[PDB]
Amino acid sequence: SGGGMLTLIQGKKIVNHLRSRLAFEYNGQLIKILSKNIVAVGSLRREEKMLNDVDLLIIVPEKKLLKHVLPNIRIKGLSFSVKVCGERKCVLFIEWEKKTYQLDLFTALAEEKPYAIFHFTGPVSYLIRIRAALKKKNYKLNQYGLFKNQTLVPLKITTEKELIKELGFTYRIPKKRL
Amino acid sequence: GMLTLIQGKKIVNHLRSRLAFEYGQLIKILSKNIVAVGSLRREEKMLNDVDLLIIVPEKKLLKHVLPNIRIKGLSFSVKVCGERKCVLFIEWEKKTYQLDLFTALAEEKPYAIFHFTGPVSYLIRIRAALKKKNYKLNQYGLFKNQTLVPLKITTEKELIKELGFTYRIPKKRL
DNA sequence: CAGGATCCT
DNA sequence: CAGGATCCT
Ligand SMILES: Nc1nc2c(ncn2[C@H]2C[C@H](O)[C@@H](COP(=O)(O)OP(=O)(O)OP(=O)(O)O)O2)c(=O)[nH]1
Ligand SMILES: Nc1nc2c(ncn2[C@H]2C[C@H](O)[C@@H](COP(=O)(O)OP(=O)(O)OP(=O)(O)O)O2)c(=O)[nH]1
Ligand SMILES: [Mn+2]
Ligand SMILES: [Mn+2]
Repeated sequence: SGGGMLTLIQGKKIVNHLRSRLAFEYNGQLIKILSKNIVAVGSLRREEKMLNDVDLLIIVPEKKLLKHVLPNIRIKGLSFSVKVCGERKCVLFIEWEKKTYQLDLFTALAEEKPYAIFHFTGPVSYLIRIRAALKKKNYKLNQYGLFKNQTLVPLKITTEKELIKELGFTYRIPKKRL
Repeated sequence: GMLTLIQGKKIVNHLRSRLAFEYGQLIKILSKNIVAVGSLRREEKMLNDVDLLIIVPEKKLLKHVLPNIRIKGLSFSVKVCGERKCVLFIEWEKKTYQLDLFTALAEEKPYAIFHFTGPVSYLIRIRAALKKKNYKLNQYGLFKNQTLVPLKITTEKELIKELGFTYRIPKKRL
């Protein structure tokens, strides 16, 4: 909200800096968050020229760690403060090159990954259309899975691309989703 | 600000004839559709606020009742306001007090009254007991496997006894 | 469309 | 225990 606007390139340099610097405390132990479990989402992934904030999705190996990842987040040698922080969303105000920016951290479990990536990539208008179409065929789609009568629909997929095509829609790269 | 029980009762009495909503038309809220709930109904000597449940004749009016609430002969402001809860800061005498307005549909009335009467500790026990027999109780109804359990009850007393619990007057619930 | 964190009810 | 309003995501 109050955070400064970033250029796409500014955002990419922040993500790159953070890729090696995130960690969390787990019952005392300090566990590094692997760069490969950090997916850049939001307008940055859609490669928009200006961004209101930086959105990172964190992929967590086991459900037991959800309690601990965002609520005990750490960033090596970066000045920041917490706006709000639960298990699924944490909003930080970070200091970067003498400016204050909003950094949004989200968590997905490994089995949720492609649904999460699809959700947090957006844009909002695109997701409303996609979900409404699935709603007319009696499905509910969210960031956790595809559902039918409050029951998980177990799709045999791994990637976002595979998800979208399994949902019965045309795949477009993030940049071309409107 | 904190109220005595009697202060609270005089506020409710004043408001009983003064609530209305728009909606183009201005519709009076009947005193008989206004139930005092919360610690006032439990007759606690001191209260943190005044809680009133408003009973709505039809579901189509939910959109309009609290979101277009009006009070004749009173100065106030809205804190927050949705279809189910509206919180007002009212001027009474020479003081500011919190007034909480809740809505229940007619078919929900006894569930709402039971919920908003409390106290919280009592409701947690009651609901946990029903949870062990696979029911869910809330302010809207009694449910089983995401299906409304159609008890044909009218009053709160009838509800509690139908739920299989001992009826106690609000003052003695704990 | 769908859901999350906060601070309540 | 179970859920609501606000302002986000
Ligand atoms: N389903 C759904 N998802 C949303 C909604 N708002 C945001 N999201 C998801 C998709 C977004 O790409 C992601 C990040 O939200 P942001 O508000 O940061 O928007 P985005 O990053 O797209 O642009 P911006 O930060 O404004 O440059 O969260 C919503 O109303 N519904
Ligand atoms: N199920 C449930 N009901 C609640 C909860 N908190 C409040 N309520 C309901 C029952 C309460 O009697 C009613 C009014 O809440 P209040 O916070 O105003 O407490 P109460 O009025 O009993 O005392 P006070 O207002 O503090 O004098 O709302 C809760 O956590 N769970
Ligand atoms: Mn963003
Ligand atoms: Mn109260």
